[PDB]
Amino acid sequence: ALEDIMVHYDGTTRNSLGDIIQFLYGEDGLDGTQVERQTIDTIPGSDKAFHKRYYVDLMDEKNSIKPDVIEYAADILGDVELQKELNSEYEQLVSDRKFLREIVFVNGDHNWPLPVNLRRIIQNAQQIFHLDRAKASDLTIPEIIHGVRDLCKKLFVLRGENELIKEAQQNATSLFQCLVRARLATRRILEEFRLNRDAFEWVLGTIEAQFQRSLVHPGEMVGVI
Amino acid sequence: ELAILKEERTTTPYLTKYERARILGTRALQISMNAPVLVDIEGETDPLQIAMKELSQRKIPLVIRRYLPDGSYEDWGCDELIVD
Amino acid sequence: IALDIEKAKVIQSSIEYTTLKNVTSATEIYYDPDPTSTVIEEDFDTVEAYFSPWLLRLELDRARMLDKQLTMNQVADKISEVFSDDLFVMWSEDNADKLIIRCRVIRDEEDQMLKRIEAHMLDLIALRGIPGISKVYMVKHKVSVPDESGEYKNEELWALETDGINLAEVMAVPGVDSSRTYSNSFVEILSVLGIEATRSSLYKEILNVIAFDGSYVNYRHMALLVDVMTSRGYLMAITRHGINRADTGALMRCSFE
Amino acid sequence: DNNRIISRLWRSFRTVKEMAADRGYFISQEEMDQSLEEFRSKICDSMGNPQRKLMSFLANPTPEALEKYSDLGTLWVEFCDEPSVGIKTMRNFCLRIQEKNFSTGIFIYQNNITPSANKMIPTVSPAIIETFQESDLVVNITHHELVPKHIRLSDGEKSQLLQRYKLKESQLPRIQREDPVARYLGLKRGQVVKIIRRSETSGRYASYRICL
Repeated sequence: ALEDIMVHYDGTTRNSLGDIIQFLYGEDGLDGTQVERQTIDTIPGSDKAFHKRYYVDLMDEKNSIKPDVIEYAADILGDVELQKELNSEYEQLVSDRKFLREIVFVNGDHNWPLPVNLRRIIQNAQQIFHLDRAKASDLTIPEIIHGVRDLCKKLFVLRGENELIKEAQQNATSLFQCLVRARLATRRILEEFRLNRDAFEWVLGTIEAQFQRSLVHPGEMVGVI
Repeated sequence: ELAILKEERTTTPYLTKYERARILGTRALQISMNAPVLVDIEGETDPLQIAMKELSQRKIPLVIRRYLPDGSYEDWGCDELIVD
Repeated sequence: IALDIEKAKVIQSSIEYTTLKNVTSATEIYYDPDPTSTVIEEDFDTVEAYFSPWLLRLELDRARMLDKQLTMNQVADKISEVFSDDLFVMWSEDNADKLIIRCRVIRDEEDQMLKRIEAHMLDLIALRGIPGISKVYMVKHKVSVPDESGEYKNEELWALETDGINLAEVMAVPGVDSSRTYSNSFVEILSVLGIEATRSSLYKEILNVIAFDGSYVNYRHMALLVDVMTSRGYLMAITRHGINRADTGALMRCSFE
Repeated sequence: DNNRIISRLWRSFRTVKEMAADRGYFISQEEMDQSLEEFRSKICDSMGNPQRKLMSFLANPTPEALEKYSDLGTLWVEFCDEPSVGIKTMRNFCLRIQEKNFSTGIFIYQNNITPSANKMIPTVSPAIIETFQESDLVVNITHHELVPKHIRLSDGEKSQLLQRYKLKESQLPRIQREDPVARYLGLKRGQVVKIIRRSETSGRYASYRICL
């Protein structure tokens, strides 16, 4: 029954007659061997835990970043542009939480197969760059936000300037973007992981390369598999 | 008519496993059939090893013609496809 | 309803299919020379207070009569309305020791047609409930829903599991969440809901079969299978009756069967 | 039993109003949120007998639907008084549709419809008539959790999809004309619908189905 089904170079899944069975293989265009069980940290936990973990308030000293983990603790209190950027990031996180809880996973399950193990990448970067000794990070908040935003737009599955292609790309990479935004939060980077500029750049490059390497190769006989 | 312009190519710029295997086999067969080698040969005697060395340096003179389902094709040089 | 056991029990009783045969214990044919009275002394008081010499007598089971939560007025009205005024009916209250409801053919040798009428009463007469539903069971379902604080917590609700398939009629029943009713027969889902719902139900059934014993299969393979099965707008069986009917090449079709 | 019949009729009327609203026709907000008591007051008589003729109404497309779809006209919804549907009643309804220049018309019966009535349904050109069962309209299928949202594509959107995927009309996944979702949306041959679906591998997925 599934003998003559192949993944073509446009990302579609067609039979020998050319009839499209799926507009994208597995609705994500990923190989079956390149996914591991990862948890999306946005879905679980109470609202107070979510707010404590993700929200950053530069107007209040207590809710701001700890002064002993960043070298720019002087020129960070009372800023308006950084506060607006953090507010936009928090709104994006809240929208992702709403989309995950109310549409995709209504039962609250958070451990799902996703590509690119982010925890392994983070710990490999920590081991490589020797992030011990409680060194104050020289990584500014706008750098983190802009880097995450640029990385989320460079996870290419379908290439083209057509509006349908962009919509399909966004639909395919929505879940991975949610996972990446959950892991690469400003508070988590500055406090939990304690990365620097070199480590952050290495993590971004590794994530992009691994996502590019985790795609399904065209010409794969997916039907027989 | 059926050809696709270089600036309008939408396929992935990476070399797939099937494409890599086909190019390696074709290059090994051609080298075994006394074809000119674009890289230096130090100690290796296996034509497959020579083909792999050529692929690593991106010197294989072959072009992949990827066929779209409708019938149109895209021509990608082996020197412009990213090899992992 | 799911939080109240009494309302769930009421709706479960309403859903279940109950017929006359499901409560009738015995049937008799009697000869009654006088319409004003009767030979037996058990129903003599009944025929005296409530008032072709042939009569139909039905005896029921008390435990099964109370099991379905049915009264004599309900069944008497049902048997009266089902036959219009072509069969006189005399029904006794709960005061009678024998659960007797007599029937008399309307005058306008009658053994054969009377026996046919009795067989019709035994077989085709239905009191209440959705047809095709043999049994209904109450099941406690544990689901996870966020609380006021947002944390997911376990909640216990009451649902029904019904033998037999009747989708539209059960969905139309008041007090039933029509947006969540599900069937294990995806053919009925296609007949009632659609093709995308059919694909979802087919994937759910295949996943249940695969993962009952604990085995895990990646989602993409089952998704591809259910997309192939439901790609032409109708179910394509994995056999010679579904595969060989495609518009593929003759050489590849002949190689199968 | 009378209250049950009235409630089922009100639910069917609400479902028909929702279907008309989904097709792009303008339905007033007060009519959409009509309560059961108001329906029984304005339809049922003193004896409780429903008035099927009074439920028949008319609808017109919204300007947004007018610019989105250029093939939308007037809509007339009629409820049959008698349970059965003879050929004479269908001929009368077709004559009324022809004389009242209605682009489309929905006919709803109670028990069944005669095959001779279905014999002459392609003879109402250019108008289109659709037959519905009231008992099948008690529950809105589009509100089911297993049924995702279907949106009918315009001619330009269908064309753009065709050049985007380099497809033929027969190479798309197909949806039957008798599919209850297609009958709900009033799909015709050669029309493509876009379906937005939840996916456990990517969150959101988009599919397209062409009507048979």
